[PDB]
Amino acid sequence: GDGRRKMLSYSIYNYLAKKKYEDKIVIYLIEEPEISLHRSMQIALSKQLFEQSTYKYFFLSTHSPELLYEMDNTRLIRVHSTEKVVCSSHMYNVEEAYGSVKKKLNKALSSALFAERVLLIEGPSEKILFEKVLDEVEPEYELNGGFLLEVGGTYFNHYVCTLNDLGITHIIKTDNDLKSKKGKKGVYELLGLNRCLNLLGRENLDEITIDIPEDIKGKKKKERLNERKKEIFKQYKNEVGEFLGERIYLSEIDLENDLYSAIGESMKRIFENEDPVHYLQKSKLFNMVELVNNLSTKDCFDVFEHEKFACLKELVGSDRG
Amino acid sequence: MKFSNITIKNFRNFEKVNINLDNKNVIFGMNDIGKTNFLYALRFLLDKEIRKFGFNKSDYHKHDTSKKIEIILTLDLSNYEKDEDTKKLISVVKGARTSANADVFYIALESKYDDKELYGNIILKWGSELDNLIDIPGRGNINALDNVFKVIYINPGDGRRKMLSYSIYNYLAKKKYEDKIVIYLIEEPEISLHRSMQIALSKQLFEQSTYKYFFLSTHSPELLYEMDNTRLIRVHSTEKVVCSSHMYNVEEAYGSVKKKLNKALSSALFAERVLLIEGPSEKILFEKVLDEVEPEYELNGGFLLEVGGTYFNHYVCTLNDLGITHIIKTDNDLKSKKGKKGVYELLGLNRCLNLLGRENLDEITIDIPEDIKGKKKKERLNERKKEIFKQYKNEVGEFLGERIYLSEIDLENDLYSAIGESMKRIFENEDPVHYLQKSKLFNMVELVNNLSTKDCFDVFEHEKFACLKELVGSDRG
Amino acid sequence: MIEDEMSREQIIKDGGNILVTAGAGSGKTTILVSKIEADLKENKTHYSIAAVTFTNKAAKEIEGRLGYSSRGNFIGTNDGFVESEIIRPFIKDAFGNDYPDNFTAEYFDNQFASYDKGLQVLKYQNILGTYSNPKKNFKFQLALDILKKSLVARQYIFSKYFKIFIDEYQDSDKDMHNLFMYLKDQLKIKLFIVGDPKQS
Ligand SMILES: Nc1ncnc2c1ncn2[C@@H]1O[C@H](COP(=O)(O)OP(=O)(O)OP(=O)(O)O)[C@@H](O)[C@H]1O
Ligand SMILES: [Mg+2]
Ligand SMILES: [Mg+2]
Repeated sequence: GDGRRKMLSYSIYNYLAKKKYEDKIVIYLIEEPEISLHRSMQIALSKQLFEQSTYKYFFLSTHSPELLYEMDNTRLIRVHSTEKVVCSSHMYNVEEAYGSVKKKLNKALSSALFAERVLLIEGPSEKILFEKVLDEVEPEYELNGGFLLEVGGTYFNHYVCTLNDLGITHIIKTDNDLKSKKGKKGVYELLGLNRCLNLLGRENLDEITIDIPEDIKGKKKKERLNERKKEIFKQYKNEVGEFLGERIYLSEIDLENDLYSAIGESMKRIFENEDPVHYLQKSKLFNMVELVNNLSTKDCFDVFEHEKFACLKELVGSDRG
Repeated sequence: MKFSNITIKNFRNFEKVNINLDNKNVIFGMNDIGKTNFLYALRFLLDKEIRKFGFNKSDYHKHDTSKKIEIILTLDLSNYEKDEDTKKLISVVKGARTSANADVFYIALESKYDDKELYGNIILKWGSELDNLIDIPGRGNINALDNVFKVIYINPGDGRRKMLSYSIYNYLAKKKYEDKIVIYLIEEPEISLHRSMQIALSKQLFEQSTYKYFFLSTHSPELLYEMDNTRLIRVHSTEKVVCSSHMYNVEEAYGSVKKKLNKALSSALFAERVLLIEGPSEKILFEKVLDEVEPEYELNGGFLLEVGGTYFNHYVCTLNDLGITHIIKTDNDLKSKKGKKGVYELLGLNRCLNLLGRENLDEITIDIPEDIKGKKKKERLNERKKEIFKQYKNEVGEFLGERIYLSEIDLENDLYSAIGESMKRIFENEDPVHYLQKSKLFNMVELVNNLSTKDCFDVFEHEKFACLKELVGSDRG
Repeated sequence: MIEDEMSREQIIKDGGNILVTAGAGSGKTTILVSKIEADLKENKTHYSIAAVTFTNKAAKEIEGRLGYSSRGNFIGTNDGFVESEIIRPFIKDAFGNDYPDNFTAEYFDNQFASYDKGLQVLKYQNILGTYSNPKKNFKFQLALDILKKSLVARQYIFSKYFKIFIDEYQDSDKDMHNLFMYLKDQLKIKLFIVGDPKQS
């Protein structure tokens, strides 16, 4: 048959390299090892290729994202598809702080290494909304080398340094958050602004505090936190402009307030409430599916040619000039 | 008009295998299991260049050469009007059709070994009944089956030459074979192909009308990103060769989320045991626990599938018709209705009851004082979820018998039931559950940064996390 | 250029029913084989044509003028076309398995002139006779009866046969005209009829 003959031939070559060539320096040159191979055998070959010490020196050409699931301490070379043949090199390492989330990062980055323009989103609600909008506007976005990459609970530097060293265009759409500290009441740290300032090459900002009355909670406490986020986004305006020059797109409050700025009369029509923003934020997965089941054409274009959604126009690549 | 069935008896690794078919068939499976021996059964039936050499000793089941090789194909033929291919079949056959059985057709292949000339002669037949199959008439090297079907077999600088050769094969099928029924047999088209070209081949193969009939064998999940109106065939890796079939369709209710479902399910079709979870927080926690306990789980055929904002029926029907083990871990939720205050619906219990084969329950109504909000409202809702989980106990037991695992309140309360001393140690609060539930994507990373060995085992051998022991597959018996 | 090429564009590129008011003979065979080779040139699908004559000498002369065709085009007499295309593949599907498949036309002994005694001597003696009236056709009436009876015969001659080219219509019976009208009106087959100016 196939496959097991190829995996037999790998063990024949590794047995001949272990036995006959103890006195020599062995370099493997592997040309496309995913051919006629199951993906579980690709993950097994990836674990043997990056974890074991029997492949000390190799050069690997591949087309498969599932065979880069175990990558660490390697050198990634990308050949660019431009008019001049440019090779870009990156020394890929995974840090000791990221060792508990290593497999998630390697699967997500290993699918994204074979792209040209990568949009970095937070969770699956952005994936549902942007897949509906990019299905209705430009449905061949992934044929042309676009990618959607959900990066949750991380500080963006690993993905941006790996894609920036390889010549792959990274776009980040995010929002500024006020995370409450553990063991402390009333003191909120600026999460999204420190993530974007850490991407720009700055230090982390100081922990701000805001005081509320104790009976004031519920929807009113979220409105006080929203106007506090609006005052932070107003006062740090020249940092937001140089985030915007470096393809970092910070929202004022959330994604939902930008969507209410774009398609908010349709959101009042669908949800039939006076607060369509709060109703989607009560349950984010089920109400985004309920919203994208009821949008159509000329709502997705209202999302796409809005000024708060220029990350999608960067991802497609259509320019006026 | 339409393929319906193929029955393969006493061939190379098929003893008696019956497969329901359609147009646009996609077959998948493991290595050395018989994917390309399925396509050689179609080459020996319908292509003359394979059929002219006969059968060897090695084409018989377990080198026996005393049984008869029999390959029978069933055609549907129910639409005589408006389809030109039914007229293309009916104008050649002329004498074995019956008006009482005018909406079925059979093309059969028989072979008995000689064991003097050392040769297996192939005799082809058609008919409209399974008894009285007359021989296909022919003169010389040409019979009348070759006047109907034309079989194009595709098997692969590089890359751009193969996509040129696809256009050469489609140009020759558009120009020279207008009067014939064309069947494509494609054997692994992901070889030396970039993944954008695989998505482009998937879109051309499933959306355009230039591939009316094909049989596709593949190993690549990116070439099933656009699958719709197809027949999925899985060859099982057991001690007996079993082929399962599913008629894959995407509903009109799921048409706005079709690409997300197709990417998530197309990665999950190449597995053996699939766990269905809700979001990425379960993915982060289960990837940390399965990294610490059984780190070769995806080598052995396990898969973590995040499904969100759906009703579980599409994935369970596709994985259950293909013979793939599906495990669902979920939690019961009280979703608030739009335009109505105080009336909730029982969302996780309705999802499990819709999976089991029942109807949705009635909308419950719980009322609260208006000043009582914040953390006390969530405690009243958790006590209402506990009363729902206590009163529907015999439904929860038969969810548990069908590998559905419904939580009492949430994942986080089960995690506090397992490792909650360590959750008190890490978060240093009196409420470790609520601090985890404030920012879910950042405190789960903060939690799994600080766990180690014997906390992941306390997650793993707990009785509220038997879905992980189902996903790995380790049994005491 | 001008009216000669315009008249050739009219008389070559037709697609409908053809009825030419021309005499018997006088070069009709050359324009018939020119129409047959123009219809074989102009067709690109899987359909096939039929040619019906009376004598075997004109049939082998037409087979000499065409040569070889691999499209399944039938050229022959009317009794051979009815016997090999209508009667023999569909008698077992129309009237059951009691009637024989193979049969020979021997009309030198039986002179029976009724339909009921004809059907009981195909049932019992398994041979066919001829009528005492010479303006009769038992085989064409049997072909019309089993084309009215069978569904798959109508499906086969709707799927295969496209046009029928008829020669020597001046000496014909009304049953052949009834069967050709039954092929014309329902199953959509064009007709090419040559004839006579007056009497002859
Ligand atoms: N005559 C025979 N008798 C018994 N077993 C046979 C015979 N011919 C083939 N086989 C078996 O059938 C299998 C042939 O593998 P095959 O190439 O069909 O698999 P596959 O699923 O297409 O593989 P891959 O995924 O690696 O491309 C082997 O297990 C072989 O032992
Ligand atoms: Mg194979
Ligand atoms: Mg190459």
